[PDB]
Amino acid sequence: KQDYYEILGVSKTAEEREIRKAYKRLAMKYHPDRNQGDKEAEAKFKEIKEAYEVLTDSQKRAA
Amino acid sequence: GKIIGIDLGTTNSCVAIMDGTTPRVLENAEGDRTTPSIIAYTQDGCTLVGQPAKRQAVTNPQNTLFAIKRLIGRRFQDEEVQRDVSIMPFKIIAADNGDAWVEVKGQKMAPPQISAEVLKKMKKTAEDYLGEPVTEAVITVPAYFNDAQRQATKDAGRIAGLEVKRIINEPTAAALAYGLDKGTGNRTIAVYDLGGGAFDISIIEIDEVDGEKTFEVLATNGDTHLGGEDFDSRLINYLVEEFKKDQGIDLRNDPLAMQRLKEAAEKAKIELSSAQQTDVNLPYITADATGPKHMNIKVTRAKLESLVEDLVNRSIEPLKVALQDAGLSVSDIDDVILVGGQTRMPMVQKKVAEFFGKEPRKDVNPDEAVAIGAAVQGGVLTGDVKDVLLLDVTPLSLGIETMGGVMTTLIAKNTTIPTKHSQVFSTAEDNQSAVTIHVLQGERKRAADNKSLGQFNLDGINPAPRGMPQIEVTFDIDADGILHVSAKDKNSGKEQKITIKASSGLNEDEIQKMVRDAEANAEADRKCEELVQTRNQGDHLLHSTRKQVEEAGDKLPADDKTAIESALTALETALKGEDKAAIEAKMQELAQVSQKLMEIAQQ
Ligand SMILES: Nc1ncnc2c1ncn2[C@@H]1O[C@H](COP(=O)(O)OP(=O)(O)OP(=O)(O)O)[C@@H](O)[C@H]1O
Ligand SMILES: [Mg+2]
Repeated sequence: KQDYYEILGVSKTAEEREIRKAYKRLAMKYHPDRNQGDKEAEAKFKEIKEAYEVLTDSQKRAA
Repeated sequence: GKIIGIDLGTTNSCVAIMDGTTPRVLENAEGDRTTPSIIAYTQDGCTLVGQPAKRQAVTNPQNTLFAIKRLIGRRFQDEEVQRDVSIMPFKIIAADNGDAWVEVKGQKMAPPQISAEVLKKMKKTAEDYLGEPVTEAVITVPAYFNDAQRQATKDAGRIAGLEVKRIINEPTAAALAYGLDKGTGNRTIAVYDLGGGAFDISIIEIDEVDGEKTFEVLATNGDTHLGGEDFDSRLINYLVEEFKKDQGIDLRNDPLAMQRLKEAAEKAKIELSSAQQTDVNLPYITADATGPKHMNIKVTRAKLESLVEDLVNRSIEPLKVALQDAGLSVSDIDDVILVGGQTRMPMVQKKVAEFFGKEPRKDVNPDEAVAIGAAVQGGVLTGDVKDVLLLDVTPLSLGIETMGGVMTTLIAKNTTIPTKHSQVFSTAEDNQSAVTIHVLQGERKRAADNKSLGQFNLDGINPAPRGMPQIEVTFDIDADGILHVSAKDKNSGKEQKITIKASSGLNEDEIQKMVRDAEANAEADRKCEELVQTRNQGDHLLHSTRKQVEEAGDKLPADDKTAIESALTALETALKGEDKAAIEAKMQELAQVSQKLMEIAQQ
């Protein structure tokens, strides 16, 4: 429901190379494996991934 | 506590731990860093794991289990399982629900129990080194393990009295074990793992951003039933064909002879990794009616290479597939590393090196890298290493069966995990009581050509017109790579209970019972260790007493000498047995009678 671009925090026109940099650092922050704490991080992380996956695909990004 | 790392191999197992900032592999009781993955059940009730089991296999063939990793999480009717059924010395049988089990002394036993014996040996080694109890471990599995196999391994870890924090894929563990040395930079590596039973290939990228290593798995492929055991099998078949050809005897009937022949065969393979020709030399291999027979067969390196070439080539195809999925070319691979004992064979190194046009690294220990990788992963889970993150993927596409037998992908292969995917399902007929979803893993286009995870039944759908209700189903893949399916009513949010039918694996009841039995076997094995030590004390007492008698000489009452000697012989007989109580009794009696001798000592 939340804006893809905004949860990663991107310019909305920045290129694939940058969104990958943002994904990796966000994957660091919210990975369950890293904190080990809770499902809350894994639930959030799964969405940061889902945004990284839709934005690297050219056609699905246009959508 | 501390989280130990366990490489649970098809052939050899290994445990490493995190000495603060520097992981180290631990030698077992016998002083070996690697423990054979063999499990024997003696007549006396003890349980042997590793080299002892390997020693007594010839006298207890039906109860010495090995290569259990090549049965875990599989069905009895699987093709490879049937082929192994004909081959193995022990009895493989179908379970009640169809899963592949083994029968030991008339008892039906699930692979997670046996693998749990091995795990228990690893855990006890780690405890002995640490001096404190161990309750948490990271366990390694092949990258290409299906869901049922991974869950089965996790269950084996639970039966071992272990809380499994993370199921790690072997090439990933080896990747970071290799990666801790390297500094800041970007690399792409191909991990080629060819062990005793499984083969994996993983393309992994290692980038360093702000002092934080990122190990991202770009692609993975492999074969969970291809390894050294099959090289062995090829050489065996050649030796049998030549023996039947030259002496007229089909050797495949004599199970003892087949045991000696597999031992000699693997020995010859390993010997041919560094020599140019060896001899398989087995005297008195079998007894004909006319007289005993012999084997003495020359094997060149070229002969072995010819015998296993198609097996080596079977491993090159997943390289192509994995490079395709990763979107890379051979020239994009910055480094290639070999893992697993079977990669020590010169031909494997040559074929891999010629595929990549590049020489694999030489500073990697294929026998110890996976385990140390697991230990480091445990460190990541605790917090002692904060500079590393691992992004693994699932190796198999997860889909459902639709009309016509075609399969429909919900989560494609090589998707980064953990991951979630939701989809809306509805009724198809008026007042449909329930809906049933067939969930499977694989890449084939027919549902029947894939691995069924099972049929999930959502009952209790109140009557309604066809297609009106909306039930959202959520498919989760955790960091272990294991599936968790939850359901929910889309509009309301009321949860929906799920009944899993036609599935595989153990359930909670089986698990609990087998945990209790594992504990009982643990106390029994403690008692066995006690008996060994007591037997040592008895032998020491025998030696001491006989020495003291000789020193005493004629200066000992003939009655005393007689009685002491009778007590000695009785004790020797008790020491040949397996009854601790009788041994201790005979020792006490011997002391009572040798009182005069111990008095004669007199400093
Ligand atoms: N010098 C050698 N030359 C050829 N093969 C070898 C050599 N040393 C060991 N092997 C083979 O390596 C295999 C076991 O290696 P390893 O311990 O890596 O497998 P594993 O990790 O236990 O099995 P898996 O990883 O498939 O579960 C054995 O089948 C053995 O025959
Ligand atoms: Mg291995």
